[PDB]
Amino acid sequence: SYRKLGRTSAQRKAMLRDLTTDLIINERIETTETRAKELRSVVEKMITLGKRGDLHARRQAAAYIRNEVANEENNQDALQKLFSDIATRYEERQGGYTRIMKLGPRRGDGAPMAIIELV
Amino acid sequence: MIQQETRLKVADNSGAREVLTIKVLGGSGRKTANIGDVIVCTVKQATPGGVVKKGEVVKAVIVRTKSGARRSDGSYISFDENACVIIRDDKSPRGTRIFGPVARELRENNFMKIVSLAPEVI
Amino acid sequence: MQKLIEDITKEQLRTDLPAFRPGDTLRVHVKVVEGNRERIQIFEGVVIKRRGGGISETFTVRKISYGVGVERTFPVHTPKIAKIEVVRYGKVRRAKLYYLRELRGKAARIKEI
Amino acid sequence: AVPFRRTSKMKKRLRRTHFKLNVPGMTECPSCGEMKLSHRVCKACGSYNGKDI
Amino acid sequence: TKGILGRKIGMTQVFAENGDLIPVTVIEAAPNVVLQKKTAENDGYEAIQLGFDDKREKLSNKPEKGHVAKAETAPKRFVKELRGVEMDAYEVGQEVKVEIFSAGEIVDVTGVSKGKGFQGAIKRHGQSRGPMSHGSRYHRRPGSMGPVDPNRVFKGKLLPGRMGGEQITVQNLEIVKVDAERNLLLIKGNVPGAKKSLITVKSAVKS
RNA sequence: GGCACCUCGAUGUCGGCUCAUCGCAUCCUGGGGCUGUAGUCGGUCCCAAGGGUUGGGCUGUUCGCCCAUUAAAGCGGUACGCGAGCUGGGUUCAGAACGUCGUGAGACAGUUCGGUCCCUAUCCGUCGCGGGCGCAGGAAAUUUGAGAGGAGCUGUCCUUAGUACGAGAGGACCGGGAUGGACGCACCGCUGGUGUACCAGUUGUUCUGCCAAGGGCAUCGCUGGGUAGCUAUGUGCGGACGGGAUAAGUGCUGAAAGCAUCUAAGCAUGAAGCCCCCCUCAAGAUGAGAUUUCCCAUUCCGCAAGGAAGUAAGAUCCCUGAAAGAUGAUCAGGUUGAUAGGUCUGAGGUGGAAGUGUGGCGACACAUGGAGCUGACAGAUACUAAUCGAUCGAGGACUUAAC
Ligand SMILES: O=C(N[C@H](CO)[C@H](O)c1ccc([N+](=O)[O-])cc1)C(Cl)Cl
Ligand SMILES: [K+]
Ligand SMILES: [K+]
Ligand SMILES: [K+]
Ligand SMILES: [K+]
Ligand SMILES: [K+]
Ligand SMILES: [K+]
Ligand SMILES: [K+]
Ligand SMILES: [Mg+2]
Ligand SMILES: [Mg+2]
Ligand SMILES: [Mg+2]
Ligand SMILES: [Mg+2]
Ligand SMILES: [Mg+2]
Ligand SMILES: [Mg+2]
Ligand SMILES: [Mg+2]
Ligand SMILES: [Mg+2]
Ligand SMILES: [Mg+2]
Ligand SMILES: [Mg+2]
Ligand SMILES: [Mg+2]
Ligand SMILES: [Mg+2]
Ligand SMILES: [Mg+2]
Ligand SMILES: [Mg+2]
Ligand SMILES: [Mg+2]
Ligand SMILES: [Mg+2]
Ligand SMILES: [Mg+2]
Ligand SMILES: [Mg+2]
Ligand SMILES: [Mg+2]
Ligand SMILES: [Mg+2]
Ligand SMILES: [Mg+2]
Ligand SMILES: [Zn+2]
Repeated sequence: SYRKLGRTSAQRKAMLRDLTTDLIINERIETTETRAKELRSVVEKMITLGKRGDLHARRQAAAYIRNEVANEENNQDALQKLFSDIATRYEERQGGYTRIMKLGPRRGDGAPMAIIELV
Repeated sequence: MIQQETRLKVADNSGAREVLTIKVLGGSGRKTANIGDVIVCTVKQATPGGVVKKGEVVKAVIVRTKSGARRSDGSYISFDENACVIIRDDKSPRGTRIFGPVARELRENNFMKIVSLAPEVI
Repeated sequence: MQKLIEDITKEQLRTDLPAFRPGDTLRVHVKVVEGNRERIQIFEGVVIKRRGGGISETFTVRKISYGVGVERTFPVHTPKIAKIEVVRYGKVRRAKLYYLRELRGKAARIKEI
Repeated sequence: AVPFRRTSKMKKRLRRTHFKLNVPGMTECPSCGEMKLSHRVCKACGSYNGKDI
Repeated sequence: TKGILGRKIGMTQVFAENGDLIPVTVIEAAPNVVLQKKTAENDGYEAIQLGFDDKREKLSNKPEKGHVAKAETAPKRFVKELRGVEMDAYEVGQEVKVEIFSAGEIVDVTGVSKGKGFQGAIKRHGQSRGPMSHGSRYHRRPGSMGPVDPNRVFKGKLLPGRMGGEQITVQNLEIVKVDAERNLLLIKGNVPGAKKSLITVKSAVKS
C-alpha cells in the first residue's frame, strides 16, 4: 500500500518530487504529517542513489529531483548537493536518513503538521 | 466455454461448416459446455453438396476450444478455435473424416470413433 | 519467497531440465498413459510464456497442428515430462509472445540466435 | 423523505449524548512544565525528548 | 476426535506419486500443549484445552502465567478446546504434535475467514445487478425490501454490511504430507483465513 | 361482476427488472393404497410444503403459440407483493396522420409516428458497527448452550442382470459403485482478469544550455507485459453416514360382538417431511450460567450508615502499524522492541540499463552482462519513528442452611 494524499497519480508524483527537493535543499521542512510519512521512503531512496554515486545512479536521481538551486553562493544544484554533501554525511549510516517530529494541528484546517528533517 | 449463440467451426466433412449453439445439454440451467460435451446446434453455413444441410438442427460434440481444458497433472491444452463434430444419438460422427487436432478428453467422454478418425490427438 | 515453502518443495524440483526462455523452440517429451501402456508423445513448439516461481512455475508451448494452433501449458517441474530438448534458441524482445497467437507462416517465424 | 414529526427536546438531547469533545491527549513537558500533546514537540519551549528542536 | 492448532503459512503445490498436481495449504503447528483437562464432574463436559504459540513474557499477564503453571510451559498466544477426545489419552503438560495426523487422513479445518469490510448486496450476498443501460438507475442496489402488507421489513432481508471475519469450517480435506521435523501439515486444497491466522485442524466429524 | 363502506386539501395504474416471502388444491423428488398394475411405462387417490421448479423466437404485453432443454418446467396470496427500489414499451395530456362518424368544432376500448418518472430518511422496520451500565469485589482467559439462523435439490452411467417379468418386443424393483448439473462456502497454489508510485517499446511537442541521457503534457498519451492485493470464468470442499418420534400405509395379538376385526387394553413397522445428527451466532438466557488463573483486604473522614482518596491485579490514553477497518472496533507492536519505514539479501515482474568499446556511410547491431530497474511479497538488520508521561481500575450487602 501507499498513500494517495488526495491527488491524482501525476499530481502526487509532482508533489513528492517538490517535497523531496525541498528537503534536500533546506535539510528540514514543515508539512502535513501524512505528507511527511510518504516523503521518508522517497527521500531515503534518493539518498541511496546519492551514496552509490555512479553516473547511472545520478541519472536516476536526475529523473526525480527538480532543477533548483541548493546553494546560490557555490552555484550548487539540488542534485549536486545530494551527490556531494548529503551522500558524504550518510556514508556510514545504513538507512533512516530522515526523522519526523509531530507539531500538532494548524489553525485553518486542523491538519496535523510535522517537521521532517535529515538526521 | 461454449454457450447458447456461440458459433463453432465444424471439424468434419459432414457438410456443415459453421453451427450456432442452441443448447448445452446435461442439466437445467447449464450455461457452459467445454471439450467433450454435447450441444444442440443449427447449421448456419453448409458446403453445397454434403449430407448435413443449412438450417438443420443437429447434435455435435465439442472437440476443440479456446478456453481449453485442465488436466490432473496440472497441464493445460488450448486451441486457436472453437470446433465441434456433428454426431448421431449413438455418438458416431455423421461425417466420415475429422479435420485438425482433437483433445484427449474425448476418450474419457466415450468418443472413441472421433479420436480414431482424428489426425492428431493431443 | 518464504524460505519454508521453498524448503518443503525443493525435493520435487527437477534438476535435469535445460535453460530455456520464451522464443526458444522445445521438444517436450510428454509421457502419455493411454490405459495400460506408457508411451511418449513429443510436443514440438515455441515457448510463448514462462511464469511463476519454484514448484509453481509453468511454461506454455505453441505449435500449428493440421492448420490449427495448439498451446500446451506445463508445470516446469512436472514428472509427466520425460525430457526437454532445446531445438532452436530464439531471438525475441519480450517475456510473453502473445502476439504470435494472431500471426501465421512467415510473420510467425522467429529469428535464430 | 422529511421528518414525519418534530424531534422532542428529550430525543435531541439523547442523540447528543455522544456528540462530545474528548480532553486532549496531553502530558506535562519535562523541559518547561507546560502541557503538550504526547508524542508532539512542545509548542511553548520547542523541546522534544530532551532536545531543543 | 484428534486436533491441533497451527498458523496458516500459505499455499503451494505438490506432485503426487501418480503425477497429479495437488494444491496444498501449509500449516505450521509447533507442538501444542494440553493446558487443562475439563471433566464432567468439575466443568459439566469433557474437553482438553490446547495452548499453541509461545508468547513473550512481556506480552503475557499474571492470570495467564498462573493458568499455564500446571502444564509447566510458557504463556500461549492461542488457546482452544477440543471436545469428543479420549480424556485418558491426554495429560496436562503433554505435547500434541503434527504427527498425530498421517498422510491420507481426512480432516476438518476451522479458521476465521479474511475480512472484506463493508460490502454491498452484490458482493456480500451474491445478488444480481439491475441493467447497466436501457435507462436503468438500478445497478448494485439490494432489491425490494419486501411486500406492502406487513408495514415492515421481515428479518433476513439481506443488506450491505461487514463481510468476512467469520469462523468457517471446511470439511473433508486430506492430509497430503506431515513434516514432523518442521512441524508442518500439508493439507489438500484451501482453508479459511489470512496468512499467519490461527487454523484448527481436527479429525473429520463425518468420517 | 354486484354494492358504493375507507381514501378525490392525490391510496401512482399494465408488463418487465431487483428482492423475495407465505398457502397447498403437489409440477419434480420422498413414502403409500387401488388399478382395466405382466415388465418397462402409466392412470387414479392418500401422506408430504424439505429443497428444487431452464434458456430462447414473436408480441408493450400478461397470456399464448413455437424452438431447444429439464427430475420438474406447479397453481395461487402478499395494495392483481415490490415505481420515497429501477424501467416506462403499453395505457392515459398537449403535435401529427389514416380509416370512420360528425354540416362543424371535433370524436373513436379503432389504428399510427412523437412525447419532462421529483424527494438530503425524522420515526418504526431491516442490515452492519460502536459507547454505556448491568450481571453483590476487581481482573485475564477458556467455555456450557436456553435460544436463533444456515443447510436440506437432483441427473446420468456402470454393476446387480439382459437376471425377475414377457409369446416376442422390450425390460425392472431392492442393493452396491462411479461421475455430473444447479446451488452454497472458502481460497489464490494453478488457469485467467485487474493491477493510475512495476518494467519495457513508441508518437507529437516542450523543458533540463547542446550531444547523449532524461523530465512535463497529450485518457495511465498510446502500445506490450505484470508483483502484492482484490478476484471467477479458476481451485478445494459441502448437502455424507445415520439416530429418535411420526404421516399416509402395512400390521401383530385382541375383545367389545363364541366369529371376524390394525384398536377398545396391549405391541410393532413406516416418508426428501418433524426433532436431532452437520455448519454458524448465542448468558442483556436481567433466568445475566460454568471452569481455570491473577490481585488482597490500604489511607482518610463520619457516631455508624456511607462517602472520599491513593493504589493492586489489570486496562486505557498517546504512538508504530495491518492479517483489521467508513468511524469506533479488532489484531500485531511500543526500545530486554522487528510494529512500520529505510537499509541489506532475496522472491517475483520486466527482458538486456547507462557508460564505454566494436562493426556499419547510416538507421541500427553486437559485446561488456539474464544486465539494469523494480509499489504492495519473504527474511535479516534498531539506522528512523513507536519519547517523556498521564488516566482509569478491588477492599467485596444482608438472611438462612451446611461445614
Ligand atoms: O390519481 C392518483 N392516484 C389515485 C389516488 O389519488 C389512485 O391511487 C388511483 C390510481 C390509479 C387509478 N387507475 O388506474 O384508474 C385510479 C386511482 C395519483 Cl398517484 Cl396521479
Ligand atoms: K381519490
Ligand atoms: K416442498
Ligand atoms: K417512478
Ligand atoms: K411509499
Ligand atoms: K413511527
Ligand atoms: K490467482
Ligand atoms: K454473563
Ligand atoms: Mg497524465
Ligand atoms: Mg521547492
Ligand atoms: Mg519469470
Ligand atoms: Mg442479470
Ligand atoms: Mg448508471
Ligand atoms: Mg404490524
Ligand atoms: Mg372485486
Ligand atoms: Mg347507501
Ligand atoms: Mg393529506
Ligand atoms: Mg395435501
Ligand atoms: Mg401490484
Ligand atoms: Mg413503494
Ligand atoms: Mg364528412
Ligand atoms: Mg378513450
Ligand atoms: Mg440449541
Ligand atoms: Mg430472546
Ligand atoms: Mg500469487
Ligand atoms: Mg492472479
Ligand atoms: Mg537528444
Ligand atoms: Mg508544460
Ligand atoms: Mg459469568
Ligand atoms: Zn516545553
